[PDB]
Amino acid sequence: SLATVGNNLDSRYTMASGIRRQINKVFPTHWSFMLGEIALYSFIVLLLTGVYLTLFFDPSITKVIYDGGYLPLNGVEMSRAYATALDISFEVRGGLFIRQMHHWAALLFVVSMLVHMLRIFFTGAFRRPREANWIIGVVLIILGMAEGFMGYSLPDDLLSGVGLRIMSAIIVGLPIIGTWMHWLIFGGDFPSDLMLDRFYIAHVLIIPAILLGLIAAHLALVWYQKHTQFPGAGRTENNVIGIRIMPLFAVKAVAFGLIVFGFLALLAGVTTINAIWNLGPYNPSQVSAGSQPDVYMLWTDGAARVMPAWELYLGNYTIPAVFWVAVMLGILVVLLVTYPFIERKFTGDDAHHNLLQRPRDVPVRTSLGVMALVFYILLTVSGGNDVYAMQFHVSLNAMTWIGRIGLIVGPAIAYFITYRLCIGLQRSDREVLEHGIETGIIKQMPNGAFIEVHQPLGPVDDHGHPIPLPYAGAAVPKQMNQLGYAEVETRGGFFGPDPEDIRAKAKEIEHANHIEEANTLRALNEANIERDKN
Amino acid sequence: SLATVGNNLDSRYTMASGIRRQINKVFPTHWSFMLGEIALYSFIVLLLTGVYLTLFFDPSITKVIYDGGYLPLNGVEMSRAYATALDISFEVRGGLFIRQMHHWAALLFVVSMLVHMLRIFFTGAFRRPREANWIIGVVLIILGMAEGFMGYSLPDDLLSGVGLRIMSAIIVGLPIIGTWMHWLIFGGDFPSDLMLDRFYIAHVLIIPAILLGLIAAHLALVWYQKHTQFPGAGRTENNVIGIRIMPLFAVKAVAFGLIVFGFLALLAGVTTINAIWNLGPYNPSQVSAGSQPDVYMLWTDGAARVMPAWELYLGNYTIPAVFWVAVMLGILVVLLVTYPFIERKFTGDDAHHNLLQRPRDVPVRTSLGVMALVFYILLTVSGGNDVYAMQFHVSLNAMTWIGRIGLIVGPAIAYFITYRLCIGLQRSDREVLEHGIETGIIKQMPNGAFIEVHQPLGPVDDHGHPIPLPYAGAAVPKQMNQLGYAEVETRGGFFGPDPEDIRAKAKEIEHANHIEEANTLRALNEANIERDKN
Amino acid sequence: YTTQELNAMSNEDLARLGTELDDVTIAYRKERFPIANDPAEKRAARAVTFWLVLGIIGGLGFLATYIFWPWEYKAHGDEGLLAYTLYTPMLGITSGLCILSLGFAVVLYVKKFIPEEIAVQRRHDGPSEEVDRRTIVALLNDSWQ
Amino acid sequence: SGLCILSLGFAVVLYVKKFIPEEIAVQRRHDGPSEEVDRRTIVALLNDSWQTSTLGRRKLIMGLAGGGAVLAGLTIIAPMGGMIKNPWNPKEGPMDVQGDGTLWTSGWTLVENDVKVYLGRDTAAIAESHTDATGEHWSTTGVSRLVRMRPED
Ligand SMILES: CC(C)=CCC/C(C)=C/CC/C(C)=C/CC/C(C)=C\CC/C(C)=C/CC/C(C)=C/CC/C(C)=C/CC/C(C)=C/CC/C(C)=C/CC1=C(C)C(=O)c2ccccc2C1=O
Ligand SMILES: CCCCCCCCCCCCCCCC(=O)O[C@H](COC(=O)CCCCCCC[C@@H](C)CCCCCCCCC)COP(=O)(O)O[C@H]1[C@H](O)[C@H](O)[C@@H](O)[C@@H](O)[C@@H]1O
Ligand SMILES: CCCCCCCCCCCCCCCC(=O)O[C@H](COC(=O)CCCCCCC[C@@H](C)CCCCCCCCC)COP(=O)(O)O[C@H]1[C@H](O)[C@H](O)[C@@H](O)[C@@H](O)[C@@H]1O
Ligand code: HEM
Ligand code: HEM
Ligand code: HEM
Ligand code: HEM
Repeated sequence: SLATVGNNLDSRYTMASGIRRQINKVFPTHWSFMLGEIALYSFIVLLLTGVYLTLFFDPSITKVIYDGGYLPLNGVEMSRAYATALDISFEVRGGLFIRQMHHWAALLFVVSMLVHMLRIFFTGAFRRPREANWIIGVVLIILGMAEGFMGYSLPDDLLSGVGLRIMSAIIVGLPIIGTWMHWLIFGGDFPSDLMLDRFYIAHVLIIPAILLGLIAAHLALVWYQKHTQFPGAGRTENNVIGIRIMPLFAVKAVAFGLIVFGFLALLAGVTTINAIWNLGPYNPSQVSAGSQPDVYMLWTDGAARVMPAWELYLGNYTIPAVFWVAVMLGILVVLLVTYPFIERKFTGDDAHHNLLQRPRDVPVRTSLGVMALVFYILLTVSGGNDVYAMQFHVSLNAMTWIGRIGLIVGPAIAYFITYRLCIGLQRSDREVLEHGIETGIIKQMPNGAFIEVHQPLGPVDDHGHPIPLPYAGAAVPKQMNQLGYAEVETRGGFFGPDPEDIRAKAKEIEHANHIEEANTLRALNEANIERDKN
Repeated sequence: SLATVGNNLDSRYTMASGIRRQINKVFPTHWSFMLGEIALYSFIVLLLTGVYLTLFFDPSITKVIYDGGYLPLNGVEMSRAYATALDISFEVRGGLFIRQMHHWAALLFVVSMLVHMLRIFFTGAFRRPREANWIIGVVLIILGMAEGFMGYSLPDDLLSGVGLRIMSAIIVGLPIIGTWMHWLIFGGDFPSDLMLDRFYIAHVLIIPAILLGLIAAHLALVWYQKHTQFPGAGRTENNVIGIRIMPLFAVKAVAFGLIVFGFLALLAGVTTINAIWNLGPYNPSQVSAGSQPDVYMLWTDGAARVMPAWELYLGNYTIPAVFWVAVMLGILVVLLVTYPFIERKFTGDDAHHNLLQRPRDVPVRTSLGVMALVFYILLTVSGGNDVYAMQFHVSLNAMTWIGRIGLIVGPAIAYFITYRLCIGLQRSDREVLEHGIETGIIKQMPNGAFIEVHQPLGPVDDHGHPIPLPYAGAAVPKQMNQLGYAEVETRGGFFGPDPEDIRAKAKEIEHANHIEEANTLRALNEANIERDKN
Repeated sequence: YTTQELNAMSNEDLARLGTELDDVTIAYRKERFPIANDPAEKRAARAVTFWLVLGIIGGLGFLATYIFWPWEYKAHGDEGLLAYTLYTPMLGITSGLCILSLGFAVVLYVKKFIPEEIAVQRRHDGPSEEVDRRTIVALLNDSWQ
Repeated sequence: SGLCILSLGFAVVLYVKKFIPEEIAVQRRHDGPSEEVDRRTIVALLNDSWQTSTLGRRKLIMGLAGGGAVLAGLTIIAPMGGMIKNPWNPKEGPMDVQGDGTLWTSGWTLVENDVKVYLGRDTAAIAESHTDATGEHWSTTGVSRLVRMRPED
């Protein structure tokens, strides 16, 4: 009775033709093409765990005497926000589990986007026509960071409160619109009554709406311009080689989705995050050692530490030393957002790119990427060099100076090494194409010469040295096991073999199948040669 | 500068044919095909005025002593929710304006959907294939009502608090699991902590998201069926006759869009709504005489008033009298949702209808609609029968009995009258086709017979007596001015007579224009005929 | 369509081809007035100008009243009680005059300047195609089997 | 929960790479600039819509329309000025122990108003629980958070 369900659905929405095309879209299979899905699944967990978390949370600053579940804090005056966050974790069955799931999901979300951005950057997937996706994604990461920031500052504990104090005092110190801006955001002096209400609404509605909208636009725009792929065998700029949506892509997407969901569900139980009961209510007069924000916010806090005391005292005015920090952070973002355009400016490449490129074939961009990664990592480490100093027994002043000097010398060394290594990887590729795979079977000729057997991947002439093949943009095998010359020729379990008849029959079919598979790729290339001729 | 922005936007989204298709969609022009826009524009105003309204509002039940803009109520102990709602009207510049805009928009929204649903119902736009739209829309109106309900319950004043008391005590008095369900929603006895928090988090997120999702799906699904239209000249069941999206439809949509926006901006200033400063903080002991919820919620309260004391005592258990109210309201909703299915069961016609039908041609459905409207109106009046009783000097007991009895005899009389009037309108429509327009020229024939001049719309046989034109499902003219026999033939301004030279040509041009229009319309008709005979 | 024969099409003929690729036919497109400098053009222009100027006045009024008008609360028997109770109504009057007038101006432009139009579009609905139905149940069946 | 969801995930993935057949699919890309036929058809339609509207000739109408639209926009966003607050306007009422609300005052400013301000040591005292005939309640009556301090302390 399923054909009658199809009949009703078709007779109304003329949907047979438009969904045949949806279920036939082919997507390239590569492990690095699943990194964006991690961000998507983490985002889904955040929305679901977040909604559950708002049924027990009161975002108020009004002071109350605590008389809840956590007896070691009974009788202390705290806000309604901290008291209800303490009630989620001590009075709701499985409330701590969900709270921890939420925070872990936030962390994974931001790191998933970072790693996905790195994949996009290195492989060159931001090139025409995919710059809109780059800009959308960059906005996504900044908003993700902002979202996480206003999320961990909701409980109104001592640790998060210092983050708000830092943020407010950063804004207030702005050259012209600095004290007027602070009064517009917080609704007055810090802290203020409306502050945790403006933060709550920006966190549960304002940002997630924008985020969901941008994500939806992101996915639709990706789905419209099929996907990029690595320049493999039979693959051109006018085709996609992979797997169709069903039955293979859809099931794989669900499996990996469950994997991420299950992993977050494990972390939510087995590890502690943001133990707010240890920290007390926010008090402007008391503080703790280190007191760092979340990992994604450490780069901003690290920027403030390594900036020297460079205040400008004009006539009856003051530019705080923090202002230059904002300038630097303003540059890093602008450099990141408008990357495809500066790429194109300095390279003079304005073509339609559908084929990816391996990082080793673009050494300047790869090296710039690793240079920028070292910059970001140094900012992150120096934002949290108090915990590094204490645990690893190094001078805190030495850490500050390492941050200051390392931001000049670290990127330079990173570029040099990365560039040289990229060219090295290029050279190793050419050796195989020119001479063949190094077998590793050293044998002695009658005269006494030790020679290593080389396996050519192309046709040879008639004097040993085989005609070297040109680079084709793809990975070339370098081991003899990569050609299946170490493949196990026993079928069976762990304790017992299979019958002979079922064994030899099975090797024959697998042999015929792999031969025909290679033949498809060969035939593809041939048609593509004639296609590109025209 | 403009040629080049399009060039590098098409070169990367291949959107020339996709955009051309959207801007060439034809939409039927009818005043009743716009009532759906009113709901959309009011919804946009709600979510926009709502976001502004959340920057100043603290949804906390924590009691405070008020000191603020409202010089009365200084020193009065109120909730945090009430104090901030009282602050956004007396301490925020133009905050009362926005608050009133919000409430007015809510009212218009619900009335923008109800009237829209009436248009859909009467004209038969819910028929095949448009039943998903009917179901989606019905869910939209119920959720809109629920959203409005939880919106005006946020300020936590005395009037709204009684609504929550009524709602909680309705839930608590449900058979079997009404006690556990009440404790699961409010998180304990009424009132509770995390009661204004669950409502605030479901009014500014859960409902909006659901509504936005349903609306977006609704509009997309409408754009897929490319509307419906009334029977008329040249228009068949496989075409749309109207105007293209640009330049005519898009501009008209914006023009009407801002008209609604501007109208809501007028009422927001000139007319008071929900004067919460006169109502006082919620107190379980204090009540007022006029405790009606809101216009869209009046029908539920009216149902509760006219239900007799019919309690069922079952030994150790009791069924409240209000249970039957719930049952009744449940039936009304179920009847409304599954209407297309019940209408096509008793008609036995599901034949993919794309042409609308005038209400006069479907007397049973029209009469059922007016029967249901009278039912709803009587429930609504009974919901505020205490303000009717005093202001119009009627016994309140008499009002209760009018509601009780009127729900049986009111619908019956409504059906009878409406049916007869529908057939009457049908009859008047046939007289014109059979005999012609009744002109007001009472001539006296030489014999002395007073005869009225009749204008045939069709060919005549021998001596007047027009060949009767068959009914065509369209509006037949009834007066001679509807054929432009009263058209003013003097071009010029109010004072300007206008030169005859330029006045002759313009009348000639308009004459040739409507001749060509009529010619093209009748050619379209002829095309349909010779197309329908193959 | 060879490019050679695309340059042989008018600005209008190209559009008429364009509208017909979407199953749309433009019947009865008529210019509002094909008269050389008739007073009726000036009359139509002077009506939409009225509602534009009035909207501008309304906008400036709203801005002026929003900034410079006593808006703080005044109690029963205070001096400025009248000027206060009129703040919200004045906001309503001015804002509702700005946006409303602009709306009237825009609708009056559509009705008086943009040409008459009848467009007729073919409609594509029902049980799809005979081929598409067969090849979707075959693809779905294939992926399950 | 980890075991349940993770195991189901593993089961599903282990099915696709053991039971679902091996597929290489090749799809043709349709992207880049559109066909010229349609290209000159979409620009001609947009040009027709602009020309026939006869708005280009009316300098005054479009000039005033721009102004009107700008004023409407500014009218819509104007109530956002309710958020604007003067940082240099002291909060209502006399100066309290938290200062005047501005950046100038610090609650120590009370010394300039002939108020005798001590140096208050924080004793970190909490509320006291009291159980009676009427349940248990937290009172802070006898308890002093801040206490005076001596120069020998
Ligand atoms: C085929 C397919 C499914 C393709 C995928 C397309 C897709 C999902 C794209 C992503 C969506 C996009 C473009 C997002 C934009 C991202 C972005 C820049 C910002 C984020 C957006 C955001 C912050 C949202 C949160 C709050 C917010 C401002 C919401 C928007 C509020 C509004 C204006 C809602 C109503 C608009 C809406 C949902 C329309 C549905 C689309 C359709 C089919 C409309 C048809 C339509 C109808 C029916 C009218 O009556 C009408 C009357 C007068 C003028 C126009 C229209 C009109 O366009
Ligand atoms: C609307 C939610 C949908 C739930 C999804 C379905 C998941 C199924 C599994 C449910 C887990 C069972 C949890 C039951 C919990 C329990 O044991 O309840 C105690 C005493 O229960 C009893 O003996 C009887 C319990 C009967 C209720 C079980 C309901 C499940 C079934 C029957 C309903 C079908 C669901 C339909 C699906 C619809 C899907 C909709 C999305 C109350 O003692 P109390 O002293 O108040 O202590 C308090 C803590 O218990 C409490 O958690 C709280 O956190 C503490 O604060 C504390 O007050
Ligand atoms: C997108 C284009 C943006 C264009 C901007 C044009 C938008 C027009 C509407 C702007 C909102 C209304 C403007 C002025 C509104 C006004 O009159 O506010 C007074 C005025 O400020 C001053 O005097 C000093 C002058 C400050 C300039 C104000 C004009 C705002 C412009 C410059 C800023 C926007 C431009 C930035 C682009 C935005 C994009 C986002 C990045 C504050 O004195 P105050 O005494 O603190 O009054 C308090 C009560 O307001 C309050 O309720 C409280 O209750 C009272 O206690 C009292 O303190
Ligand atoms: C919110 C986090 C993000 C999500 C959920 C997300 C989601 C996705 C998904 C599902 C895809 C297609 C599958 C894939 O290639 O992996 C994709 C592709 C892409 N994303 Fe993201 N993305 C995110 C962040 C970003 C960021 C931060 C950038 C860039 C700075 C970016 C740029 C791109 C680009 C260029 C592609 C195209 C890859 C290709 O088509 O070759 N995305 N994204
Ligand atoms: C981009 C997605 C999101 C991120 C990155 C995010 C991040 C965070 C973080 C880092 C916290 C601190 C958690 C803690 O206190 O242990 C938090 C708390 C919270 N989030 Fe989210 N969140 C997101 C989405 C949402 C959404 C959509 C909602 C609500 C609809 C929400 C509601 C909350 C609430 C109520 C809290 C406070 C409860 C608590 O502190 O325990 N979040 N969020
Ligand atoms: C949230 C409120 C609603 C909005 C914003 C909305 C919006 C729209 C719009 C813009 C249209 C396009 C055609 C028109 O204007 O008439 C439409 C059509 C339609 N709506 Fe609604 N609608 C709403 C509520 C409803 C409700 C409550 C129902 C049904 C109970 C409904 C059923 C329909 C149907 C059947 C059509 C098709 C009319 C046709 O195609 O001829 N809608 N709606
Ligand atoms: C979906 C349509 C909506 C309807 C029908 C609706 C209805 C209402 C109503 C009737 C009130 C009472 C206002 C008053 O006291 O005068 C209200 C209050 C409120 N609404 Fe909504 N609302 C809607 C959407 C939203 C949205 C999307 C938000 C937030 C994003 C929002 C936020 C608020 C806030 C903060 C209040 C504050 C209570 C007050 O100040 O009176 N509303 N709503």
